[PDB]
Amino acid sequence: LKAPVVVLGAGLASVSFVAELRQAGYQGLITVVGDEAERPYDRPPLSKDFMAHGDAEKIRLDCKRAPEVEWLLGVTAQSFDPQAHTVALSDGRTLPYGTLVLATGAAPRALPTLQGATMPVHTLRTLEDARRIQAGLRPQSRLLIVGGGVIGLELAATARTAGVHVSLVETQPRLMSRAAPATLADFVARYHAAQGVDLRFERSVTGSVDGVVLLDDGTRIAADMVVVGIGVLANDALARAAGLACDDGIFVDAYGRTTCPDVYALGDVTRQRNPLSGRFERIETWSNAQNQGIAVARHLVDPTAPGYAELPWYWSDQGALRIQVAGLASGDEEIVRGEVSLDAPKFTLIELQKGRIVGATCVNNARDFAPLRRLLAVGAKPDRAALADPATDLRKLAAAV
Amino acid sequence: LKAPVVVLGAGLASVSFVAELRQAGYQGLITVVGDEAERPYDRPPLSKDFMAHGDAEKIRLDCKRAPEVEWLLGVTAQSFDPQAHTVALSDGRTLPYGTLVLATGAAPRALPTLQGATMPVHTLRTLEDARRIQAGLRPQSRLLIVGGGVIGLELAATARTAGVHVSLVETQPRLMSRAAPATLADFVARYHAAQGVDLRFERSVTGSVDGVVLLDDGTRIAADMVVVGIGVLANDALARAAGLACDDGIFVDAYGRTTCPDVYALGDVTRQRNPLSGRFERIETWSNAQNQGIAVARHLVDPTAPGYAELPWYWSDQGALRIQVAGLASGDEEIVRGEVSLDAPKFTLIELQKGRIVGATCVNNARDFAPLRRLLAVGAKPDRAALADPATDLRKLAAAV
Ligand SMILES: Cc1cc2nc3c(=O)[nH]c(=O)nc-3n(C[C@H](O)[C@H](O)[C@H](O)COP(=O)(O)OP(=O)(O)OC[C@H]3O[C@@H](n4cnc5c(N)ncnc54)[C@H](O)[C@@H]3O)c2cc1C
Ligand SMILES: Cc1cc2nc3c(=O)[nH]c(=O)nc-3n(C[C@H](O)[C@H](O)[C@H](O)COP(=O)(O)OP(=O)(O)OC[C@H]3O[C@@H](n4cnc5c(N)ncnc54)[C@H](O)[C@@H]3O)c2cc1C
Repeated sequence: LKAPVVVLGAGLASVSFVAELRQAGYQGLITVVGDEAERPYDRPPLSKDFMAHGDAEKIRLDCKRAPEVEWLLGVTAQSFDPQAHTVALSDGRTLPYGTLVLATGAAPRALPTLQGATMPVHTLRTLEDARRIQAGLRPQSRLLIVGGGVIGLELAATARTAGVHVSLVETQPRLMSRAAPATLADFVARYHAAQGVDLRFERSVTGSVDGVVLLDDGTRIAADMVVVGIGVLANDALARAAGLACDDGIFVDAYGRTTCPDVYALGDVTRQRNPLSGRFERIETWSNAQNQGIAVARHLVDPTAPGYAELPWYWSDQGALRIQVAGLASGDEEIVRGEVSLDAPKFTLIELQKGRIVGATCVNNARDFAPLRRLLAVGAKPDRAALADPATDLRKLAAAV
Repeated sequence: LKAPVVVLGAGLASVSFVAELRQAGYQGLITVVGDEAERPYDRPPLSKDFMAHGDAEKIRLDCKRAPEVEWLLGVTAQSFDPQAHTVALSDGRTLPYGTLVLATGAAPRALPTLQGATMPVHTLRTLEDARRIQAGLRPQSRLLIVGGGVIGLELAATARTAGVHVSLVETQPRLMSRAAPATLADFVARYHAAQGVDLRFERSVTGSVDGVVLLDDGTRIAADMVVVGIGVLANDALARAAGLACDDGIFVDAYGRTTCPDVYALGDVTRQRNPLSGRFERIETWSNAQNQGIAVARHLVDPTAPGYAELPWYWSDQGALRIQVAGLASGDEEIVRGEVSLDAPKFTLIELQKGRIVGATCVNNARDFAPLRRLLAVGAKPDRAALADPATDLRKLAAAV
């Protein structure tokens, strides 16, 4: 930890990192460069309460645990020279650094087939995006969502509540193909279908002509607006240009170190080890952005602290469904607690591999999720009969370990 | 480049690296730790002339361009402490380092289904392996090879020349699935089949009982010996334990830097950017081991030197077939020069992507390979008609650029 600290990006990962630096006891200079001209804010409300209600002052990140930080908002870092230890800014200034931290996140993938479209086509990542989409979410208007990931599905629910007609096109045979158990994805499709979402599986966009979207089965979908949510790509251009190892994401170890000395990276921009799978992965979760930012800061200030070690997990709020998912989507066995039903949805899934818990899902069952994450963290091997039995208290089981 | 230099592993990558350090002008200490108790040697002859003729003194690497190096042969590096800058050795000694270089290569993957086998099962990576296999390559004996990669196929040819009966089992529908054009792989299968190799495609080993190998189609193969060649796994255990980013291979940038300061890696142990695909890959080629070792050394001594930038390529000598392959296995177009025929095999393949050469293959046409690699390196876009036309001289075409 060499002063001064410069952080590129002013999202959740950055805010979490800088607050932890200060809390851990680092009092040297911190400067954060943020390309969006916005008070740092949280993104999940953009598909939900902000989309529905439009108050950005409800979604700002709390920066008060990060005192004495200069936030350069509306400024783009254009390059860094890792030999000179400088960052070149879009406003013509240069920042010196002792330690450089890349927290630049990821940007929505565009749809190459809609590149020359004339009808409104948006992605949903920023406050600017959300405002632009909202301005067109008229009751009885027709929205097409491309991509059946959590963001698209969150938007689908919000749009339906607002009285917007929703069609959704997914290239895969299922929704949430990235990190959701099949049982969950199947149920989620049944739910959205029941709420009026027109789901198209195993279809891809091939183009558009004058307010109509074209599919690879040779059919058409009319829409007033398309929102594209087919995933993100790491914002790793500065790292690539400066000679760091990256591949749609900057490779980091558990300390957040890149291949370039004095340069760290954290959050959505990173490709990191998933301890459960043992493989490198770009983890895109809110929990990772916060916790990885915190762990990297803690170890920078206190080198005796352990590296980042958390197992991945996320939530997704989709209308009546409060979904929580931890760990791996599958193992050699899935245990189901409760009925899987559209009538008052409430259930839990537990994924086991050789007797060990490797993943869990809770739908409208937050109470069970925390204990399951604890059991997951220690690689617990509980009695499978007990895991299935509705009389079992999971909090009691997690406490017994 | 901080002295002293310690290199772990004494294979081709290591030898190439240390020779380049000396040639580039570094005269500080160099110590190489090599777990095999063997004068450093080259591996390709192990499937060919060494297997056939058995003289290890024909296959030693020339270390004379690496004067004043202490080679600790028959010694295993057990751990390194990247804070203390020390390496712990199996003989009880500790080495200090200014710069640590991990050149530990990769080890054959074992077949989990043959783990408890009673019949002879070998892999082919080391001189010890090759000697052990040779001692059983009796004329008219029955060899089963698992895996249709270049090493297995090289061994298949050598065994057939020696009068050994050869069966080969491949899980994929084709041979050389890793980095060979389909046209090449198809031809290679026809060739080996014509030489008496019993090829089994889309079959996997499920086990063995008393000198018989069992397959997943529910059938049996009797063999006097099994040689397993289903790929390798990076020898990255020391890196993993020391906190470096790795995923079946140590992630490095074009300077050979790992995520740990003062620790570099090169050769088969590394996962690195393939500039053609733009993706990270563990490149397993002889050319990579040598050239990446050389490039990393050059840049350590002269930081103004460029990073490693070579495009991947390999050869494979399979009986009558002298195969050379560069770049990507496919593009949007393949051009074929010559007839593809078992009668005096001689042909060239050129892979193009949007008019640009992205790959080439030569079979018994070494003359054409060097020019094609030059055209590949610059991303040349030659006339497709000219590329097809047998009157075209490729050396003249590469010279014109
Ligand atoms: C609509 C939406 C809904 C979501 N809902 C959920 C959910 O239900 N569950 C869940 O787990 N996650 C949710 N996510 C939250 C998401 O997980 C977090 O926003 C993300 O993980 C935070 O990561 P980050 O801070 O690394 O990146 P970011 O939030 O992307 O921040 C990086 C910042 O750096 C900026 N930047 C990039 N390059 C430069 C440069 N060169 N110079 C200066 N600045 C630069 C970017 O523009 C950006 O502002 C949702 C996200 C969106 C967009
Ligand atoms: C049978 C065979 C045939 C081949 N034919 C071809 C071919 O036709 N075309 C082609 O391109 N390539 C061929 N290859 C050559 C291959 O490409 C090279 O041998 C390889 O790329 C060299 O890489 P390396 O030096 O990084 O690793 P290695 O050669 O594996 O050397 C690493 C050395 O480090 C040692 N080591 C590992 N851990 C430790 C430790 N902790 N302490 C001390 N030492 C350690 C290993 O035991 C090993 O001796 C063939 C290889 C084999 C085995």
